[PDB]
Amino acid sequence: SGGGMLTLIQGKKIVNHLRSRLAFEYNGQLIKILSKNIVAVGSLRREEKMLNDVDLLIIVPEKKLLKHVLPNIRIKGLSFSVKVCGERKCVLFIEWEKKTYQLDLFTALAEEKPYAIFHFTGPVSYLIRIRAALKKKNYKLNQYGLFKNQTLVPLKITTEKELIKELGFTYRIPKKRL
Amino acid sequence: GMLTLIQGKKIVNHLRSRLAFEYGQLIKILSKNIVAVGSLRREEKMLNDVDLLIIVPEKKLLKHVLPNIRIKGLSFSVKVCGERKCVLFIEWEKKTYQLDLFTALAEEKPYAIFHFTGPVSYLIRIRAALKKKNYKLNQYGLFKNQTLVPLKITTEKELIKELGFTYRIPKKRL
DNA sequence: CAGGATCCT
DNA sequence: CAGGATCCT
Ligand SMILES: Nc1nc2c(ncn2[C@H]2C[C@H](O)[C@@H](COP(=O)(O)OP(=O)(O)OP(=O)(O)O)O2)c(=O)[nH]1
Ligand SMILES: Nc1nc2c(ncn2[C@H]2C[C@H](O)[C@@H](COP(=O)(O)OP(=O)(O)OP(=O)(O)O)O2)c(=O)[nH]1
Ligand SMILES: [Mn+2]
Ligand SMILES: [Mn+2]
Repeated sequence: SGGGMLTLIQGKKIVNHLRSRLAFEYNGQLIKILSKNIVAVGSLRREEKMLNDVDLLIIVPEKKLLKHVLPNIRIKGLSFSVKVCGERKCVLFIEWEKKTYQLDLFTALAEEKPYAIFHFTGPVSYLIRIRAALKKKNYKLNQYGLFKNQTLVPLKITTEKELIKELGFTYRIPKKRL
Repeated sequence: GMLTLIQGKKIVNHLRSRLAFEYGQLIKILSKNIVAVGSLRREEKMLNDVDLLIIVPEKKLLKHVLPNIRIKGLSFSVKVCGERKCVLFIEWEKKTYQLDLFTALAEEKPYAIFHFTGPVSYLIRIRAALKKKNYKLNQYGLFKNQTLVPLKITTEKELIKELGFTYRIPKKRL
């Protein structure tokens, strides 16, 4: 909200800096968050020229760690403060090159990954259309899975691309989703 | 600000004839559709606020009742306001007090009254007991496997006894 | 469309 | 225990 606007390139340099610097405390132990479990989402992934904030999705190996990842987040040698922080969303105000920016951290479990990536990539208008179409065929789609009568629909997929095509829609790269 | 029980009762009495909503038309809220709930109904000597449940004749009016609430002969402001809860800061005498307005549909009335009467500790026990027999109780109804359990009850007393619990007057619930 | 964190009810 | 309003995501 109050955070400064970033250029796409500014955002990419922040993500790159953070890729090696995130960690969390787990019952005392300090566990590094692997760069490969950090997916850049939001307008940055859609490669928009200006961004209101930086959105990172964190992929967590086991459900037991959800309690601990965002609520005990750490960033090596970066000045920041917490706006709000639960298990699924944490909003930080970070200091970067003498400016204050909003950094949004989200968590997905490994089995949720492609649904999460699809959700947090957006844009909002695109997701409303996609979900409404699935709603007319009696499905509910969210960031956790595809559902039918409050029951998980177990799709045999791994990637976002595979998800979208399994949902019965045309795949477009993030940049071309409107 | 904190109220005595009697202060609270005089506020409710004043408001009983003064609530209305728009909606183009201005519709009076009947005193008989206004139930005092919360610690006032439990007759606690001191209260943190005044809680009133408003009973709505039809579901189509939910959109309009609290979101277009009006009070004749009173100065106030809205804190927050949705279809189910509206919180007002009212001027009474020479003081500011919190007034909480809740809505229940007619078919929900006894569930709402039971919920908003409390106290919280009592409701947690009651609901946990029903949870062990696979029911869910809330302010809207009694449910089983995401299906409304159609008890044909009218009053709160009838509800509690139908739920299989001992009826106690609000003052003695704990 | 769908859901999350906060601070309540 | 179970859920609501606000302002986000
Ligand atoms: N389903 C759904 N998802 C949303 C909604 N708002 C945001 N999201 C998801 C998709 C977004 O790409 C992601 C990040 O939200 P942001 O508000 O940061 O928007 P985005 O990053 O797209 O642009 P911006 O930060 O404004 O440059 O969260 C919503 O109303 N519904
Ligand atoms: N199920 C449930 N009901 C609640 C909860 N908190 C409040 N309520 C309901 C029952 C309460 O009697 C009613 C009014 O809440 P209040 O916070 O105003 O407490 P109460 O009025 O009993 O005392 P006070 O207002 O503090 O004098 O709302 C809760 O956590 N769970
Ligand atoms: Mn963003
Ligand atoms: Mn109260």
